[PDB]
Amino acid sequence: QKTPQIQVYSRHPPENGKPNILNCYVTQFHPPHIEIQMLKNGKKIPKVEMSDMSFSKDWSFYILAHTEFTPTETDTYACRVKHASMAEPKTVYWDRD
Amino acid sequence: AAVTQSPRNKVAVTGGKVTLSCNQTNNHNNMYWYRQDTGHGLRLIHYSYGAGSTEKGDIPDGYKASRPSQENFSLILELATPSQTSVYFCASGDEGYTQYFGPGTRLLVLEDLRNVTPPKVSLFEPSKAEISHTQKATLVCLATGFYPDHVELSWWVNGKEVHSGVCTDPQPLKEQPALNDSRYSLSSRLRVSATFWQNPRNHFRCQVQFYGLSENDEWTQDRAKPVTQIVSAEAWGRA
Amino acid sequence: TQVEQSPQSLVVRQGENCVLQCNYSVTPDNHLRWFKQDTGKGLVSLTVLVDQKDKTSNGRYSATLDKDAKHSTLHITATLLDDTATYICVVGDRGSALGRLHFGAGTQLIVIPDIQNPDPAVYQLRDSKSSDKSVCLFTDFDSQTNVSQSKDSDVYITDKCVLDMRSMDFKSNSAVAWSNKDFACANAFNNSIIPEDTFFPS
Amino acid sequence: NYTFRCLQMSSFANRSWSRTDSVVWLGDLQTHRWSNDSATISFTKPWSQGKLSNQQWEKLQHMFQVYRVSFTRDIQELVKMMSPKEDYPIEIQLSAGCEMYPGNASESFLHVAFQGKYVVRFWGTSWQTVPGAPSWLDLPIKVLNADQGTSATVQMLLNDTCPLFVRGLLEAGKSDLEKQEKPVAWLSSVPGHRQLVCHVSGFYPKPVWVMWMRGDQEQQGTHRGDFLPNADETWYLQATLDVEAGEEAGLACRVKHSSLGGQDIILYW
Ligand SMILES: CCCCCCCCCCCC(=O)N[C@@H](CO[C@H]1O[C@H](CO)[C@H](O)[C@H](O)[C@H]1O)[C@H](O)[C@H](O)CCCC(=O)NCCCCCCc1ccccc1
Ligand SMILES: *[C@@H]1O[C@H](CO[C@@H]2O[C@@H](C)[C@@H](O)[C@@H](O)[C@@H]2O)[C@@H](O[C@@H]2O[C@H](CO)[C@@H](O)[C@H](O)[C@H]2NC(C)=O)[C@H](O)[C@H]1NC(C)=O
Ligand SMILES: CCCCCCCCCCCCCCCC(=O)O
Ligand SMILES: *[C@@H]1O[C@H](CO)[C@@H](O)[C@H](O)[C@H]1NC(C)=O
Ligand SMILES: *[C@@H]1O[C@H](CO)[C@@H](O)[C@H](O)[C@H]1NC(C)=O
Ligand code: NA
Ligand code: NA
Ligand code: NA
Ligand code: NA
Ligand code: NA
Repeated sequence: QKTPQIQVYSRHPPENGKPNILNCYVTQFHPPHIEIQMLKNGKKIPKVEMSDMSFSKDWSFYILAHTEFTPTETDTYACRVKHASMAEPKTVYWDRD
Repeated sequence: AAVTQSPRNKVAVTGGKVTLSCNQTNNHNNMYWYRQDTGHGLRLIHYSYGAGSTEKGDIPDGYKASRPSQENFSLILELATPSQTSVYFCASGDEGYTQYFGPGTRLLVLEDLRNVTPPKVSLFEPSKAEISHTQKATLVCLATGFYPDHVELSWWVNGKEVHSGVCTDPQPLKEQPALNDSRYSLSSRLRVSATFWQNPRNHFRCQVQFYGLSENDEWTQDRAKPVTQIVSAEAWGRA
Repeated sequence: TQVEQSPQSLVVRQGENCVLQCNYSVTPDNHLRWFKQDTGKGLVSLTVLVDQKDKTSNGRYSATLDKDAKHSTLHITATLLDDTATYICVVGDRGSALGRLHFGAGTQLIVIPDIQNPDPAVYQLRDSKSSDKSVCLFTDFDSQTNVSQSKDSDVYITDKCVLDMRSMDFKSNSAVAWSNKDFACANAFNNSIIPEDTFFPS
Repeated sequence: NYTFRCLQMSSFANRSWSRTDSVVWLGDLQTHRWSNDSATISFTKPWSQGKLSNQQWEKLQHMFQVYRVSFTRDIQELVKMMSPKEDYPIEIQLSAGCEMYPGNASESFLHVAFQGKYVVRFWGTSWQTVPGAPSWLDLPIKVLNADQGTSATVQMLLNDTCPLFVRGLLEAGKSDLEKQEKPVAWLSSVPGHRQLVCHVSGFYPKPVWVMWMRGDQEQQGTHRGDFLPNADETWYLQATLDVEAGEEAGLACRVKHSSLGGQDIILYW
């Protein structure tokens, strides 16, 4: 069992008010059952799209979540991942910078 | 690559425990039990991939399997029913697709053992007329008064079984067709040349192997216990 | 079901050919085997076909397989009495012991034997121990004669049955009749259409 | 010089539940998807059929449809065969395809993994275990190698069908494979010890050069991150640099990439 890496990042350069895409890349996890939610201010974003799950040369799985977001001064965005390897759900906040 | 089954034929009662066994000396990991019933092809009951493993087939209900060693695979019916009357075939094989079949086991499961009865056997000798009309002599064997209909009839000349010149009725006929548990009769013929029958050192014997009760079955009635037994009748040649 | 065989049964005269059909929906179809089963006996393998379009032979048995049509035929040339049996079609869905066998329900064949030199007669045979009991043996009639069951219910008559004296290439039909209760062999087969030339000795 | 990968993942949770899901890649572009919920394989690009006709594709799809149902039952039966040695849950992964070279050269592969460990391959004309594999797998190998019909089909898939098909794929998808999309860069800073971060995003193909710079001098404390994907099949990358706070003046991030056509991107802090 292996603890997933999680990386949060935007498609385009972030500008307050401007529509954009936010990505969450979950990697290096085994087994492949996993729950990914993207959060706005702690609430679940509704229409989150998902790429097909695949795996790397080393047999570990990966998957790309993404959704549309418009960043603001006050709003916080995150990616929450639940997986058997971890006791508690791991949350990683979008860093902005 | 030979596979043996035991018993080859069995009569049992409802509620009784029946155990069908299969032996195989080829060192095959895999064994398989089927039943054959008119209007269906063979159907898989249980199988095994090695000692200590048993798996459910297509029709596992009412049957427990058991694989104590590489050599033996047993099919156990804990509470036998009339619907388990059938011909059971066992098979084995290695990692390839060929399954090598045993010779089959016939099981009859009755409601009650009260009418079970062994045959009388009579040997009828060739007709002097037949001999001079054809130069051939036909013996006839008659097994009578038996229930159920599970019998194997065979001919023996000088201690050795003969098949040439033999035919036996394909099914037994009912002695009292109106009655419920009618006893059966079965006939057979052995035809030989007149000179062979005329030789008084040739010894002819009709043998009926009857399947009925075992030494463990309960017996309440006053007559002798109708156990699995051989009954036979006998005659010497004469000029 | 997944394996259908046709015809369900057929009657053919010795020396004639017959064709046996097997059609299936089994998937995948690795191989197809034909078994022969004599009444009350075991499964004897005749041939195993493994290719996309396949042909095999084994003496008088020859067979074919077309995997695209999902169809097999078994041909028996010059039928003999001993071909009287049930013929079973089996399809295996793997080329290994991971496979399941899918059994067809079978086609019943009855071969009617050729009686060369008929000589219909009815003899009386006496019991070896108790000489005063007896049976009536109707024998040597050809295969165009039917043996009907008895009018009297206390009289017993068996169906016909053909024996083969293998060393002399000789075949003969017979039926047997007996009764305790009046009963003689001249009267025994009265309820059957028997030949006019039938020998009644005495 | 492109690699075609068919990646299969199968989960068997208990004796009566399983799923099998596949995605197919040519280089780093997805060409096919096959969800357990779908009877058929899905094209994810217009050219995913390659140069195969509609009838050839049907026959190939049909062979896979039979494979999927059969694989599922075979694993379930192999589990029963090894019991109690090995047990559910089970994860099986297959990596298969061919790597294309110039001329008519290629190497095909079929690698199998069990609970995350590479244990089995198809090689030559048979299944074989690899170094480090547990000894109990010799019985499953022996059984799978009994199947001659599967061996001939697999050999043909590996030796003939893969390279032929991938050659046709490359022809039909040349323009999607050779596309150039331009990176866009931006800068940011986090925690007197600062970390500076050069974000680069939207570039295809994957090779790219990113260094922190003072005029004409490469700051060799630059730490390049991993390549992270975007949804539209372009890439994202960040290069970080550690510095003393106040010393950030005069630093730039320089990005070189094939789509820019000589005119590199330079962003000054
Ligand atoms: C990305 C992966 C994509 C490439 C995939 C290429 C494969 C295409 C094969 C096409 C032929 C095939 O479908 N074989 C299947 C159907 O075959 C039947 O039908 C065939 C006709 O269609 C032939 O008649 C055969 O003779 C007949 O047996 C077989 O049923 C085959 O066995 C399917 C699975 C093969 C396979 O994947 N094996 C991987 C090795 C797994 C090791 C497991 C280890 C293990 C052990 C114990 C416990 C737990 C785990
Ligand atoms: C298919 O090719 C193999 C040899 O190529 C290797 O195995 C392939 C399945 C694939 O993984 C390639 O990339 C590999 O380079 C043939 O296997 C040889 O067969 C001969 C005789 O049949 C035998 O003497 C050799 O030992 C085998 N070679 C090896 C390396 O094991 C195979 O026969 C080819 N089959 C067909 C149908 O084309
Ligand atoms: C042996 C596989 C490699 C060669 C196959 C060439 C045809 C490629 C077509 C893409 C379909 C992918 C199917 C995935 C099958 C699976 O793993 O379940
Ligand atoms: C099998 O696994 C699934 C998924 O984990 C579960 O929901 C289901 O109840 C299980 N079934 C059995 C029979 O244990
Ligand atoms: C996967 O597909 C098979 C066949 O389509 C189906 O029977 C099975 O239930 C599916 N499994 C899941 C977990 O959906
Ligand atoms: Na049956
Ligand atoms: Na004797
Ligand atoms: Na048939
Ligand atoms: Na006569
Ligand atoms: Na795995």
